[PDB]
Amino acid sequence: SQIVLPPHLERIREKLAENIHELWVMNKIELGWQYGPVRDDNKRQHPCLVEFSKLPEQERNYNLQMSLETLKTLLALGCHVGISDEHAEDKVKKMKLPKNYQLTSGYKPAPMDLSFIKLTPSQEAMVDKLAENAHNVWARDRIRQGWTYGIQQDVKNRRNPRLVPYTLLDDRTKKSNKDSLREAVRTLLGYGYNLEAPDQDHAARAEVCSGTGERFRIFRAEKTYAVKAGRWYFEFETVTAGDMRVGWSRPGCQPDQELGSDERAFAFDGFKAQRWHQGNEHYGRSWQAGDVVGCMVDMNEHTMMFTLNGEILLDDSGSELAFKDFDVGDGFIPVCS
Ligand SMILES: Nc1ncnc2c1ncn2[C@@H]1O[C@H](COP(=O)(O)OP(=O)(O)OP(=O)(O)O)[C@@H](O)[C@H]1O
Repeated sequence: SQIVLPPHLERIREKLAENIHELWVMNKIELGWQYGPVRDDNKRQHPCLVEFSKLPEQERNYNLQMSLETLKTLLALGCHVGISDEHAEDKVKKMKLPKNYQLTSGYKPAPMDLSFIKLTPSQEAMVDKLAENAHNVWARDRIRQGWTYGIQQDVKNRRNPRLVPYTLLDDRTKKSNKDSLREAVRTLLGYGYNLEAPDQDHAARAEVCSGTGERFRIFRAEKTYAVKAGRWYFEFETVTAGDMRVGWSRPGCQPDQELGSDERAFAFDGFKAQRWHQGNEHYGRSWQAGDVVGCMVDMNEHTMMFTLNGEILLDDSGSELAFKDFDVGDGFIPVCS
């Protein structure tokens, strides 16, 4: 709403409106519609074909204000647009189209050709957000109208399966509205209005949006199975690849604290290729999905070793010991976060 329209867009948006309307009825001509006083599309007749003046004026202002809304959305999404040259407005180049195949209205639709114009990948990402916003507008309007999502379409109960997020929308509708708004942007460029799409802004939510404040769950064996001497081994399998830590913990490990933050646990974070005990040090490489991590402790000479898919992991130096020396204490139990 707060978007203000620059004077040249104010000059140009009306002719964009009726030019894309003539285009738009050319699309329904491709679909096979013909002009008729009746509204029913099933009998192939629809009065949207004729020019804007003889169009139902409520459909006319609907099309006009949706054109303005689309260009204001272009403005609001941070995509600046300039004027290429006065030649783009001076020229009125036209494709020849047979009158019988064209509409009844005298004003002949076809704009400057699509082949001459080129659409950049940034420009296509732009019309992606345009289709997103158009779908949101349609959904919000029907929601104030009272319509509600339903798997089976029901006009009587105002239930429509198309009231879904655009990422979840059906590919047919996505491609249809994508191409319509794409061709609208194509005409915008054809009138010599080069819109400079801003570069994609790198924003990562980092998966942190977990349900409730629970950030990680720690799984450990019972404190009674603590080992105080000998050689021990167990395997940890990574179904996914992500923020996990595996290793050995003392009976006093706190469930709320992360493994390796304090002295109670000795862990290996392969997601960052990071070893953890009272801090983080670089050790080993990163795992992928399906990798099996072998955790070995020798509690006679107080060493710990890790293997990823069989090969022994190494720290920055050539040493194979994740933790070279540590006290016996109360023992160690397998643990994973
Ligand atoms: N004649 C038209 N006038 C205005 N918008 C139209 C017209 N035809 C299609 N649209 C737009 O394309 C969408 C496709 O609608 P659909 O294929 O169900 O046919 P429609 O009966 O013309 O639609 P609607 O009554 O919702 O405008 C519509 O929701 C609307 O946004």
